[PDB]
Amino acid sequence: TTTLAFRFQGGIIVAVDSRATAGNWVASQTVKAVIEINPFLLGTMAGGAADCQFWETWLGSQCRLHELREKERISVAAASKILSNLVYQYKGAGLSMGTMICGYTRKEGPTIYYVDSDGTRLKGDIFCVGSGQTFAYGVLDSNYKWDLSVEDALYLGKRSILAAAHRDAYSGGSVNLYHVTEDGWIYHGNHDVGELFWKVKEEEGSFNNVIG
Amino acid sequence: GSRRYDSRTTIFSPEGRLYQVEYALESISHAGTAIGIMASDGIVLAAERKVTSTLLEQDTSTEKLYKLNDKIAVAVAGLTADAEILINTARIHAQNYLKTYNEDIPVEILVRRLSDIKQGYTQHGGLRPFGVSFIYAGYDDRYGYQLYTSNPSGNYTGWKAISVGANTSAAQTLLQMDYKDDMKVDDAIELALKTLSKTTDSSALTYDRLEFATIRKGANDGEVYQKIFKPQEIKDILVKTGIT
Amino acid sequence: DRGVSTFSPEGRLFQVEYSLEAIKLGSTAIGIATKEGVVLGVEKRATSPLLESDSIEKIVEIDRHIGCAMSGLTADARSMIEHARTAAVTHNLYYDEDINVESLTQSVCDLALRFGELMSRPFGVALLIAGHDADDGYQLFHAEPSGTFYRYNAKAIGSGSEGAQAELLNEWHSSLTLKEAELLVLKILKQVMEEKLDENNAQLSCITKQDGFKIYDNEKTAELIKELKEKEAAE
Amino acid sequence: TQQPIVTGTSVISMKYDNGVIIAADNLGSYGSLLRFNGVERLIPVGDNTVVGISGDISDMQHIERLLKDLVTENAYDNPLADAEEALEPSYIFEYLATVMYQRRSKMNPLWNAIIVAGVQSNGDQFLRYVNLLGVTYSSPTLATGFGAHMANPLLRKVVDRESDIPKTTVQVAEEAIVNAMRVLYYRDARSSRNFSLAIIDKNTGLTFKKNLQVENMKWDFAKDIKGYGTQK
Amino acid sequence: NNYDGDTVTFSPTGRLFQVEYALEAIKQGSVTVGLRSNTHAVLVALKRNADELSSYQKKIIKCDEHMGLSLAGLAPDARVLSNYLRQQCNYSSLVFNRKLAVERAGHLLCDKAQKNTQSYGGRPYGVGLLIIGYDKSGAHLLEFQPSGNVTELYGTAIGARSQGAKTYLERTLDTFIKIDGNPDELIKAGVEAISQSLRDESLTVDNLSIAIVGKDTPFTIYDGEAVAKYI
Amino acid sequence: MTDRYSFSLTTFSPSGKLGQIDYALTAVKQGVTSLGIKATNGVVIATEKKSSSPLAMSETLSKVSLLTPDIGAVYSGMGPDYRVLVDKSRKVAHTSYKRIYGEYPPTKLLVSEVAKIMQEATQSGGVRPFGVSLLIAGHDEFNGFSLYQVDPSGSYFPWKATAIGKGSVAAKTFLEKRWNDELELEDAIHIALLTLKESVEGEFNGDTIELAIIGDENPDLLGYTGIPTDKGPRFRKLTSQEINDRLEAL
Amino acid sequence: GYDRALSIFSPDGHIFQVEYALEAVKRGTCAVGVKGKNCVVLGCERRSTLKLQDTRITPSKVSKIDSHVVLSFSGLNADSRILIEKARVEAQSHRLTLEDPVTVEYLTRYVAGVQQRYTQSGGVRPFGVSTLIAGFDPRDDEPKLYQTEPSGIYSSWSAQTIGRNSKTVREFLEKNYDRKEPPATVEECVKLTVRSLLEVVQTGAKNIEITVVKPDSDIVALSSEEINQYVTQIEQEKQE
Amino acid sequence: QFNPYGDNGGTILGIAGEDFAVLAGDTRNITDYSINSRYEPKVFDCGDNIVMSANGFAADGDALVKRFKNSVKWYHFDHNDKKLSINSAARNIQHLLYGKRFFPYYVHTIIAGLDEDGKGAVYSFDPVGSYEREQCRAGGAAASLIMPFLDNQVNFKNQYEPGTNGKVKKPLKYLSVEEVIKLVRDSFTSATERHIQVGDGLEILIVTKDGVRKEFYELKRD
Ligand SMILES: [Mg+2]
Repeated sequence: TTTLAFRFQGGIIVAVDSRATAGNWVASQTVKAVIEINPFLLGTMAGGAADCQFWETWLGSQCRLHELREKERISVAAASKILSNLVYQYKGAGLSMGTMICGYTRKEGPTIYYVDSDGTRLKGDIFCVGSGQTFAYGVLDSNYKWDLSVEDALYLGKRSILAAAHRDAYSGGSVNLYHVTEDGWIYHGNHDVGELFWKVKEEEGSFNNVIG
Repeated sequence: GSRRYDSRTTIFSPEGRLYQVEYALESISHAGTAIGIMASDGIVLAAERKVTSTLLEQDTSTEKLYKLNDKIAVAVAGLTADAEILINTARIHAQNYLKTYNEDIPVEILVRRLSDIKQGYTQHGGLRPFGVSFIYAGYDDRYGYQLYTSNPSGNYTGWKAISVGANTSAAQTLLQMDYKDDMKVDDAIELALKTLSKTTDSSALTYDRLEFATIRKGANDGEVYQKIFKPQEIKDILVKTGIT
Repeated sequence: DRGVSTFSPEGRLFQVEYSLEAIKLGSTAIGIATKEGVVLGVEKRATSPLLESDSIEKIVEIDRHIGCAMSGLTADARSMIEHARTAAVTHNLYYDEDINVESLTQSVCDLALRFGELMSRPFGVALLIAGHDADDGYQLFHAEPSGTFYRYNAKAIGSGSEGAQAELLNEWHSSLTLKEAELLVLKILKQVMEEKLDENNAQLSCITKQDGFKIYDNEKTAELIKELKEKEAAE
Repeated sequence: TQQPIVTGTSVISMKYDNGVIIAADNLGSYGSLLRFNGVERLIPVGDNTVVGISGDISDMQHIERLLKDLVTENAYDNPLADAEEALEPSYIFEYLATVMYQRRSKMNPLWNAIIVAGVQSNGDQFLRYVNLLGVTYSSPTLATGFGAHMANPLLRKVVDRESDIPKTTVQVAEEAIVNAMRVLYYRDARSSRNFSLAIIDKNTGLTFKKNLQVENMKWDFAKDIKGYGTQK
Repeated sequence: NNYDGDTVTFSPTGRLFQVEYALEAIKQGSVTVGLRSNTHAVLVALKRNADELSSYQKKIIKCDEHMGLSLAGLAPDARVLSNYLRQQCNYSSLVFNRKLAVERAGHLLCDKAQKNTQSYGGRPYGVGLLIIGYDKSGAHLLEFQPSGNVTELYGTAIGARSQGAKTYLERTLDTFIKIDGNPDELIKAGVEAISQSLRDESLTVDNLSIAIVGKDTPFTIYDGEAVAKYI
Repeated sequence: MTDRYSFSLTTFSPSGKLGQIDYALTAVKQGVTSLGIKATNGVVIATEKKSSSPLAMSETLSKVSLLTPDIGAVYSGMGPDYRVLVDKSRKVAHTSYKRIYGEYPPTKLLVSEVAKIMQEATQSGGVRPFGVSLLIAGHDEFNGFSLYQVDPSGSYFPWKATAIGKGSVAAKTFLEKRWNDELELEDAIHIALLTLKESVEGEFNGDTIELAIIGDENPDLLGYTGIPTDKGPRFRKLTSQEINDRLEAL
Repeated sequence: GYDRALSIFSPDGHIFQVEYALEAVKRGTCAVGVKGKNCVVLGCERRSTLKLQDTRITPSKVSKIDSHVVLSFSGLNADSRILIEKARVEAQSHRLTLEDPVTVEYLTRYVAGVQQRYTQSGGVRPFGVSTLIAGFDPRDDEPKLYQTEPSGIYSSWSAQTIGRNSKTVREFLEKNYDRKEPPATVEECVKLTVRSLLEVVQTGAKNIEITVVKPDSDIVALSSEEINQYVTQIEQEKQE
Repeated sequence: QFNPYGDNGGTILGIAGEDFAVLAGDTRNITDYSINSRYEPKVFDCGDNIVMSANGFAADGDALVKRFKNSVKWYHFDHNDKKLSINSAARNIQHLLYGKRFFPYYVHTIIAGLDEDGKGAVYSFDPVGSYEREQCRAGGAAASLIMPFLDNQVNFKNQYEPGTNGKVKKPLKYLSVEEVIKLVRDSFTSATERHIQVGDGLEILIVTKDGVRKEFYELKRD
């Protein structure tokens, strides 16, 4: 698994792979590593599939109850903290979670919180989580700018997952792209890594080590 | 079942009064008068023991004045047994605070805590309230010398001079007449004894019918001393002030 | 004294019957169900002109597809609303779907008789629960402190209820439009209210399949009041 | 969590055309010590069910009491306790299976392997297995422990599938069971010669045979066996 | 009088007035009829509406595939008791792979209602129930009273004006018990029975509620146009 | 079941009276007279053994009880209430003191614990106050000899000498005339016997009078030798013969 | 535990314990709240039956729940402390979990919820307290003023009074407070609040307390002399 | 030490068609190297046109199916006999599984049926409740033998159109129920040859708008 999320001028880009493994055995190539908490909030899946799915679905229920009671959209700060405080209660029991809670509100602007099963809650501009995180970070760090266009930002996130999918054995399958705006997230399609790799190789001139 | 025998101690009257609190206050009005007077250089606590006997061992007796810690003392008016329950709780609270913060408990925080306990008995539990009114005499480095009172309702207020127990109306009028802001402890000692001497239901005010205490910075330098007066020392101050 | 869960010689629970009397003193709330949606309307009844009337919240959202209006001791409704909201959201969490309006109403009514010597007394408030689901379409329920709930084509609760219900008896038919229902609630509210009805002392709301539950703006309601006045002067 | 102390070995069983047969030896082992020689491990429940139990004997005696209590409880306020509302093999099994799985789920199992053999109200044969893990399964033949490895292969030669059941008589089934018990006596070091056998038939009912012995044993060929290779 | 303040108090003649007042709530309730043959058991219930805009209060509740009841009195109490029956039916199936006998279901309801009549703080149930079911001993009909008394019957009725239907069933006893293998005729007899308890109002399409259970018939409830056939 | 009396049975009346406490004091007033006198070198507590029947063995009924080796107690009022209070008092002397400090509590603090128990029966749910007044005599190293009275309310007062129960008013007047601060223990016993004779109707002897003292340490009653610091109990119950000997010099 | 249902319905549909709790509020000293264009002012009556009081240490009538919200009350003083403590704890709990201070409406809704709970819980009596809760929502300049009462109902007010003779001061406010143009400055708002209390108070000496709350956690209590200047100016205009 | 878990072997397979769905599983039950039963049903009709199988530790599998069937029953009681949709059943099973997150049901659960638009649906669960809607999913012992085959023959992975040489993929044409059953039978026939825990019998449950149908096929018994 490889998941990333970064803040930029046009909001947040979220990009993930689609592979799930049980040892060396590739269990799935079609897993959804982005959990659609609600129309405005996204969460990434890393570590425990069930733990992430279950509690981020639960998080959406808590966010919905909040806006019913307070008649106002929940902040990313408050939403992330509900999840982090929950998993902190279970600390030591064996939950496995590494997630980015991503949202775009009026008061905050585009916001990302890295939330983790040992209780960590970090606000940040760029996060990368998973077995292929180091590969994605390399492409991200060298090409990231705040003034990226939505088009170029989407490509950067796609290209960074591809970098991980190539080198990391446990990452691959397909790339899912999301763009988070103030009015909600927008899905930018599923991209098979097999087809994407050759396309990127030719158009970009990268991966000269690989024969195609 | 059991409902039949329930007096319902925590209900409002049609007028919005708490029956049991009001009746507990009626009980307290028959207790020996306790007076507290705050001066610039200390606090005085004076209190009348109720119709005593010659065979009562006075020097080992304590029914009115109690030490909560080295900085805070209380004068009691009402059921002595009820008071000792609360006093022990207050002593524990003061020590809990000292253990937690490594500083002596501020007077008001102690007073609020005890008053909140009293309040609870008027709102829930179905138990009778504590038939006790306290005068708190204490010192801390924030507000300096402080006098408070609390009653069975759990309401508390701050005072320059105050009385509880019997004849508080008469006592408060006398204090209001002769009290001044620039007053000193030695003057306050005299006022307290003179007020008791006039309001007492006894024929004459003597040493064996009194409990007396002072909280002074008359402790060598930058510290506070509590002085629970001995029977002979009460006898001397009665002669000094010209009452006997 | 006597038990809180005591039966009268007629076979009724004293406390439940007494809570019904408290509801009769409450401000009027009216609901009308149509095939285009369910309308909910309430009398705000501010005790003083200095009271900011938009803070009077007697119509409340339970979920996107379920709304609720109250009459009686409105403070008692808060925990009922909390439970309803929790039940609606919890069912969505467990079943990845909307909860049926009846099932929501039943869940609220389960709280009603949980009193004794649990809470110390019944609720002193009645609820009009309106909503939509795919199985039974647009629905309006009347949830009482007895634990009983009836489905209604139209229903009025509160102080002007029996006068309003008689009026709803004559006016309701199975072909009512949403617009017709809105005016009808306004008309009957105006009839039973002490003060003169306007956009500040009365509130409208509706639930439709498309847009879900919506509380009407004072500007939107003001237009419907003006439309009502003209059509009554039209004959 | 525990360890079995006093234990019973194989329980074997099979279906035949009109009912079921079940059998188990009368030994209570204490490790390698053949401590108790008169232990009944087949426990009848009514006239239509026999529960065969292997593994820990203290837990067997507990289960025996549960079944006895079950019969008492079923008779309470039950005018048809000896007729339409009598205990069925399927009721008795499901109860035990519930208890076994609950006990393993509390990490405090009944250290047993159980086979419930019987005939239902409609005459249908009942034969189902349950163990300390709460694992259940049914088959034309069922056996626990060593019986699973040695008896099943023999019993499956008689009834290999469901369609072989109507073709199998009670004489053939009993013969196969008795032979299997002999084979287990030859080869299981925690077995005894003495055993019990029960037949539950839809026509002739419950026939419970005690104090049976393994007979017709072959040992004579042992005299010719000398040394371990080269000895003459 | 002085002995009706709670359920824990006998009167001087040995009566329990709170239980009797709970019994009174049933008499105020709408009429419901129960009857059975040797193959089937039928419930017929007259549903009551609040007014012309309101729905008709449901009277029949399914407890299992082979068992269910009709109610008269406090509906929320019927929901509590029917929920308890659902659980007990379910416990029997899950633990013992056994359908709960109707007679045993009656015993459980009796005992549950009894505890509320001997303890302080609580109150008796304010509802009467007619339980029908088909088990291993054939068709059954039970009558539950919140006093705890449960009775097995061929036929009965509870609610307001139930005496008319009960007398009719007492006359028809020999006829309707013989209606075997004919569900429609057994329901007809039940619809004719409940008709003896009607005044001013008659059986309409949203007024009538019928339930049936039998040999090869799961407990099913008929409402709306499904009962027009019997009007 | 469950104790459903979680509410106070003692409450303030409009006049500020706690009825149940007043009524408990009335029960004490009906009780047999008991008294206590403090001397310079000891304390004496005494009461009448009002035998309910002559067939009853009044020696088996102990009105004067040892609480600790240096503390004793006597009562007036309801005997059964006293008996259970003695059980509680003995236990609380261990649980709230001896098991903490490795020594027996001083008289005033044990009295304080007994007083607390009696106060709680005046406020706690579903109970009535204790229908007894106690007189507790004792000695401890730092306070010396002392005598305390404990009432149903939980209030306690230290006395030089006092009496409670039936003829307390007359007995207290008798004690006021005789008591001084120079009394030896034998003088206090003599005065105790004189005072007690006035309130007794029938037989007045060692078999009808129960008397104990808090005085010198009794190494003969310790039960072991070898530890110098352990010198024995100061509580000693006088025998029937010891009382009769002092009734001749009466 | 003590479980007795003290708050119950009567035949006429009234809960007398809740209604008698309102009678305790009627007895309490008068409290008044007035919101201007950019401020809220809380005025409180101090009964002058108690002199020889130490005003430094005596519990003040207006209490800060947080740095941006204040609470005043009429009714039982001891009861109010329990509500104030709970409100203060909840305010910090909200900051801890939501990472944002409470809105004035939220804090009001919480306190009102506590009050309601005590009207249908076994073994407890209702609070003999009505409250005025005032302040500004975080990063908001719109003044907020809410009222609660023993029953647990709450609502927003342009201006409101509670306690003894509150009928009289509400009469004053209803004719003197214009909604189209609220007190534009702190001065005007304080003046109108002091004027409203002068209808009821007696002497304008130490009997009137005034607390001004402005946006962004700007809360200050006026002193005797500052208030005395308002008292002086009001009556000098009145002599005409 | 007591081990509360066991392995009863078995292999299951769920395939979602255009307007149908199949859930197949072998009928063999084992422990270690012994056969417990040659016919012990593993795929169950749970009502509301839903079929289910919980493969792995059979005691946990039986418990879960039993609890889900019970959940279907109570869903009808609580929600006016409303039909439990396949997506709603899936979410419900997640909560059943996650309820034992710290003492899991040691099973791989698959359910099959039709969604609310009448299209074929399969849902796949891990032991602790994580789930996903899938087109094709094998579970159990021989899952690694079957899934690669299905990628190739159902999704036409690595297959390209002749002449184009890798430029044009083989188009994903819809499969009939008859075509799917052929792939299921061949999957289990192959799995039976190469996996010792697979064999004896194959029971397939087919789900359409008309209801649930069963088909049984023999497998090698060695
Ligand atoms: Mg094989």
